[PDB]
Amino acid sequence: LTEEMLLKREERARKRRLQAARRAEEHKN
Amino acid sequence: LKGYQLKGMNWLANLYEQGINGILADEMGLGKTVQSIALLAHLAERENIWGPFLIISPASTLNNWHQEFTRFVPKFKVLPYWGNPHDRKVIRRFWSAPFHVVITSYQLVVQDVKYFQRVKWQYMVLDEAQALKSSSSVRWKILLQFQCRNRLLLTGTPIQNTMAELWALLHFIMPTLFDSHEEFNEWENQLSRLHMILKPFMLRRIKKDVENELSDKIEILMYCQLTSRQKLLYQALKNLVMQFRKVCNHPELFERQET
Amino acid sequence: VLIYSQMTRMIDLLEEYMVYRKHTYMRLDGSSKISERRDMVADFQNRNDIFVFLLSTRAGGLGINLTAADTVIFYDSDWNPTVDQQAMDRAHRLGQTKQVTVYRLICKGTIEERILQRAKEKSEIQRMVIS
Ligand SMILES: Nc1ncnc2c1ncn2[C@@H]1O[C@H](COP(=O)(O)OP(=O)(O)O)[C@@H](O)[C@H]1O
Ligand code: BEF
Repeated sequence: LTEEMLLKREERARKRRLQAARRAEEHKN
Repeated sequence: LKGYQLKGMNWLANLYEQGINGILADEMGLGKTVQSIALLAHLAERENIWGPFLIISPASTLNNWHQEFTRFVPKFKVLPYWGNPHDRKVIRRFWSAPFHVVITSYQLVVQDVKYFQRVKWQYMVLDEAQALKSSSSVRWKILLQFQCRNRLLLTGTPIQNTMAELWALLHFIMPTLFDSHEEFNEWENQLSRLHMILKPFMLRRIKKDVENELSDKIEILMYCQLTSRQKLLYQALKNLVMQFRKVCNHPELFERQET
Repeated sequence: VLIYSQMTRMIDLLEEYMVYRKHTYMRLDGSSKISERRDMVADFQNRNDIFVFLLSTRAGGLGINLTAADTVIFYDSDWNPTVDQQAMDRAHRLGQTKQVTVYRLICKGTIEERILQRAKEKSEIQRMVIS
């Protein structure tokens, strides 16, 4: 039952990492 | 690297091993950033590398510094902190560990000091510290309030100001060994003693040691005479300081010509 | 040539003139954003259309690595020395292999004379204090 919340947790984490990478590559110019 | 470069890196490593914190005063163009990058590279025991590197540089030097990291070593990762409240907040949330080095301006560090307080910092370098000369400023106190075992500087063209500057610099280098301003003032003889005191935890190169092929720049003065209108205004004036220098530099400021 | 000034009003008059005559006009003052700064600084290496560049001492001279230029012109004087020095070196660094020449447009001893005398005395002090 708690597996769905854990997987949602790491998919939120990777979405946040993608957003941070997008901000960085915007910042890289 | 370079000879002088490697020697300064070795000196910094020796000071770190001894736990001493000092400045790195060299002329502009000698490779301060390169020397700092080499010193960061020298850390291999996985002590400072594991933690972050707070590089508090001036705003203008954010991009060049950034590029210098993105090109000198393909290992160090940068996590810039300067921009719109949104982006900066997101970046702060990110590490809240690949946060190797951080780039931030002076004002951004003081304003957002609370964000930096909750994060532990392995190493801190505040480039271009020539601004940190007034201890009465909030910048000085905010920088002092950080809890970091080792402080390193790469500020160039040091001092040249009043003794206040010197007090601030030295008291920042170490809270101990320095108690009161007037005390420092009390401490040919004076100059020699000051040079002896500052000899161990300081370096210097100048331009002759490091410039092997650099044409000596030629400085030319050029007096310019004031015009008719300028003279009429200078006469009026004679018959403050800002207004004065303005009226001199050009009259349009006080009297844009009419139609 | 790299022109350095202090007053934004002055800079604006200079802009007006550089638009009257066609020498091109590229500036990066303190009011300019950091991204625009970084942009112009990327352009001014690996780009040659910009004939002249317009800076201010604190905003541009410190830490901008402008080796491309061969000459530096100081339109105005600074009370505290070691501030035109930053600019001077920023053009006279390691990549400036062409030439170095630093002019100094001052007045004929009107009020500038006191500033230049104070600057020379302070430079002599800072020169001998630790070297
Ligand atoms: N080993 C090196 N190889 C190539 N360029 C170097 C090297 N070391 C330093 N530089 C040059 O030094 C400049 C940066 O120096 P900088 O850190 O601004 O000097 P300062 O700290 O005295 O202002 C860069 O333009 C870079 O080309
Ligand atoms: F001269 Be360095 F870019 F501060």
